[PDB]
Amino acid sequence: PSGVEGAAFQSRLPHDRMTSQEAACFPDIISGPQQTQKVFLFIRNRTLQLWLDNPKIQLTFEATLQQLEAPYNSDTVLVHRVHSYLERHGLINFGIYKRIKPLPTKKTGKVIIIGSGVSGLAAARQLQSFGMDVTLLEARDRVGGRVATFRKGNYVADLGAMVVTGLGGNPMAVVSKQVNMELAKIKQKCPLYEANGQAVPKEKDEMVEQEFNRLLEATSYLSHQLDFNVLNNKPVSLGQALEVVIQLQEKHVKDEQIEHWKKIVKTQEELKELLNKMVNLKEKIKELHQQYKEASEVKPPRDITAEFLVKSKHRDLTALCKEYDELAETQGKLEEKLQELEANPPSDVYLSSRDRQILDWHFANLEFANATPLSTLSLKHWDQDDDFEFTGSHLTVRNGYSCVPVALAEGLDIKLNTAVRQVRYTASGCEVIAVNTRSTSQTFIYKCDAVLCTLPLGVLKQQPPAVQFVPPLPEWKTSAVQRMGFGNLNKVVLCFDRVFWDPSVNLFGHVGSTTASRGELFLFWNLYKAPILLALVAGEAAGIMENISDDVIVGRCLAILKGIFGSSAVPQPKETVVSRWRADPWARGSYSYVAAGSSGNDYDLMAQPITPGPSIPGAPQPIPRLFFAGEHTIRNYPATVHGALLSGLREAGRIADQFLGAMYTL
Amino acid sequence: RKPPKGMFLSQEDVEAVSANATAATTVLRQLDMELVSVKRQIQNIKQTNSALKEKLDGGIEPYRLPEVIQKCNARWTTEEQLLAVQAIRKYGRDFQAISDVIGNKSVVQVKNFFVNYRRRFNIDEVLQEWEAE
Ligand SMILES: [C]C1=C([C])[C]=C2C(=[C]1)N([C][C]([O])[C]([O])[C]([O])[C]OP([O])(=O)OP([O])(=O)O[C][C]1O[C](N3[C]=NC4=C3N=[C]N=C4[N])[C]([O])[C]1[O])C1=NC(=O)[N]C(=O)C1=N2C(=O)[C][C]C1=[C][C]=C([N]C(=O)C2=[C][C]=[C][C]=[C]2)[C]=[C]1
Repeated sequence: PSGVEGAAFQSRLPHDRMTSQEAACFPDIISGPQQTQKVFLFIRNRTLQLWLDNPKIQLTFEATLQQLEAPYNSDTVLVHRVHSYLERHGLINFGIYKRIKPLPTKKTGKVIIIGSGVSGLAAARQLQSFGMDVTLLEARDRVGGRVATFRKGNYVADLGAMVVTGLGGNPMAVVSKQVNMELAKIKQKCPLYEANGQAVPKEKDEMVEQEFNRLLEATSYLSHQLDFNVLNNKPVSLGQALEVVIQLQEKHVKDEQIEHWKKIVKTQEELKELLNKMVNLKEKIKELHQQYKEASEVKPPRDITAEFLVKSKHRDLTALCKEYDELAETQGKLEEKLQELEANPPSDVYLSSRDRQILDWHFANLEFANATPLSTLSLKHWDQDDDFEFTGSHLTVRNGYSCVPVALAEGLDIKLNTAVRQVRYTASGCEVIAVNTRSTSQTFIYKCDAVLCTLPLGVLKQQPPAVQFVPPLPEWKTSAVQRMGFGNLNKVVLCFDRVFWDPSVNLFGHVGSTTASRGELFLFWNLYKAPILLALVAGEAAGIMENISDDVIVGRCLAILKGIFGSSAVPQPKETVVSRWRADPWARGSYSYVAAGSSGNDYDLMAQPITPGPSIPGAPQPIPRLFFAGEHTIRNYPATVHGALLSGLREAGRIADQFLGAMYTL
Repeated sequence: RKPPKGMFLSQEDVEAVSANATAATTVLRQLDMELVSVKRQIQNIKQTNSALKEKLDGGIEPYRLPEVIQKCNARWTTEEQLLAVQAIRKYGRDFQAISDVIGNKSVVQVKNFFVNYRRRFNIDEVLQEWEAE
C-alpha cells in the first residue's frame, strides 16, 4: 500500500470503506450515496497522508483545504468536518509537533489524569492541546511508568518496554519521526545453547522448532474444529491443550509400533503354519522314498503288478516333491518379506529428552511473548489480535524508550510523588485524594470535572485495593478486572567492559534444565551501543526469581554465559540491575494477557467509562464522569506501547466530545 | 479442516485422554505393556520357528529322483494297457497321474483309451470300485 491508500493503512483504516466510528459521525454521508462516500473517503485519506508526510508541524484546517482539488476541495464543510474529526480523535496532530496558533489564553473545564505512563500522557497532550486544564497525578518520581530506561555512564538499557513491533501500521512510526529515539533493527536468527553449553546442531534446531509450530497449529485445530474449549466446567488453557496434543502424539507413536509388530507376528505365525506343513512332508517323502526303493530292489523279471508298484510309487513321489518344492517356494517369499518389515521400524520415540527440553524453550519464548504460564492463557482468545499485526522488522530504541515518555512529558502539569488513594465521582463532579509518597501523612485533594484513569491492571486488581473508588465500581467492571489476565516478565541488565559475544547476533538463547524452569534466564539480548546484555526471566520462573537476591541472579547469569563462551571470556559485570515488576507497588505485574475464560470483550469492558448516579433523585441522567485508558483497555493492541498510546488518544477524543461538545457532527 | 500433516488427533482419542486426570498416562502404560507383550510373543514364535526349521536341514536332496526323457508312443503294448487298468483302479480320473505312471502316453491318449477299451476293461467296475474308498 502507498499514495493515499498507504496513509489509510498506515493510519489503521480501510482505504475504501467507512469505519464504524466514522458512520457514527457522518451518518449523512454513510446513509448517503456512493458518490458522496468516495469523496469523503478520499478527503480523509489525503488529509491523513498530509499529516503523515510531515508530522513535526500542526496541520490546520486551512493548510489542508489549501492542498485539495475539486471535486474534493469544493465542499468546504466536509473538509472542515473531516479534518475536525481526525484532529479530535488524535488521528492527526498527535504527540509532539509545533503549533502554528499558540494555545487559547483561557481554558475550558478541568481534568485529573491518574498516572503519567504513555496512555496517561499521550492523553493529557490531546486534552491540553484541546485546551482543557489538565493535571496528571503520578506516584513515581518519574514519568513513563512501564517505560523505564536505565541510565548510568554510557550504560543505557530498558527495564520496561523495548521492541517496536514493526512500523507499517504503527502510531509509534509517527512518534519516531517526531522524537529522537534511535531505531535499530533486530536480526531474527537466534542460536541455542543446551544446559551443557553447546550449540544445538542445525539439524535439531529445525526439527524441534518445526514441531513446535506444528504443535500450536494443532492446539488451534483442537479449539476450532473439535471445539475443545471447556473441560468439566473450567475452560481449557493453552497449556492443557498442548499437553493434550503431545500426549496424543506419544499415543499415536505407540499405536504405530504396536501395529507394526502385530504385523510381524501375523506373518511369523503364518510361517509356523508353513514349516509344520513342510516338516510333516519331509516325513511322508522320506518314508515314501523307502517304499519306492524297496519296490525297486525286487529285480526283474516281474509280473506287471509289481512293475506298477514301482511306477506308482515313482509318480506318488515326484508328485510329492513338486509340493515340497512349491512350498519351499512360498517359504523364501515370506522369509524376506520379514527382514523387510524388521528393516523399517516406526520411530521408537515421539520426543527425546534432549528435544522435549528444547521444545521447552520454545514454550518459554511464548511464555514471554505473553508474560505468563501457558497454563493461564485462554485457548480460544490468546492470539485474538493476530491480524492487527504491524508490518516489517521489529526494532529497538537504542537510546532507551524513556526518551518518548520524556518527550510527551513536556509542558504538562505533572505532580510526581503523588499517590492517588481515593477517587470520588459524583453527579456534580469528581474529587481525587492523593498523598505525598515521601511523607505520607501529608494529604492532597483535587477537584475536577472528569478523571481519566491509567492505573495499570495490577493496581486495579490489588486487594485490599490501593485506590478506593467512591462509590464502588459497577460490578460489571470489577468483574472484568478479575476475569482478566495480568502477567509478568523480568529483566537482567549485564554491564561489561567488552563485547565477548558474537556481536552480529542480537539474541541467543540458553535452553534450561527442566520444564519447571524453562523461563529462568532463557534468552539474552545484545542490542545496545555499549557492552550490555539483556537477560529474560520468563514464564513461571519470573514470579519466583523475584525472591532471590540480585547477586545470586547475576550468579546464574555469569554461570550460563561462561558455559557458552568460556570460563574466563566473561569478566565480572561492572554494573547490574534486576527488574522486579510484580513486586512494584505501582505496577503489580508487567502487562495484561487474555486469561482463560476472558476475551476481547473484556477489554471493551475496561474502556467503558462510569456515569455516577443523580444527586437529588429523579434529576436528569448525568454526564459520564470517570474514564479509563491504559494498555489493558485496548482490545485490539493490548499490552504494548502503541496500544497504551492509542488507548489515551481514544479516551481524549471521548472526553473532549463530552465536555466541549462535538460541533463536527452537524 | 485437517490437522497439521503428520500430527494426529481424532475426536474419539481426545475424549479418551481427558476422561480424568490420569486417563492421560493410563492409556500410555496400557500400551507400553500391550507392546512388551507383543515383543515377548515375537521372540517365542521366532524361537519356535527356529528349531522347527532345523528339523528340515537337508531339504529333500537324499530323496530326489532322476529325470525321465521319453517319447509319447501311439500303440499300447499289452504291458501298457495293464499298468493302465491298475492306474485307473488306484487313481480314478486323475488322467495326469495315470499318464505320469504309464510313462509314455499323453494325457489324452489316456482319455481315448478310457473309451476304446471301456469296452473290455470293464472301466465302470474299475471306476466305481475306486469311489468306494
Ligand atoms: C514490563 C514490560 C516489559 C518488561 C517489557 C515490555 C513491556 C512491558 N511492554 C508493554 C508496555 O510497557 C506497556 O504496554 C505500556 O508501558 C503501559 O503503559 P500504560 O498503559 O500507560 O500504564 P503505565 O505505563 O503502567 O503507567 C501507569 C502509571 O500509573 C502510575 N500510578 C500507578 N498507581 C498510581 C499511580 N499514580 C498515582 N497513584 C497511584 N496509586 C504509575 O506509576 C505509572 O506512571 C512493551 N510494549 C511494547 O510496545 N513493546 C515492548 O517490547 C514491550 N516489552 C516487551 O519486551 C514485549 C512486550 C510485547 C511484545 C509484543 C506484543 N505483541 C505484538 O506485537 C503482536 C502480537 C500478536 C500478533 C502480532 C503482534 C505485545 C507485547
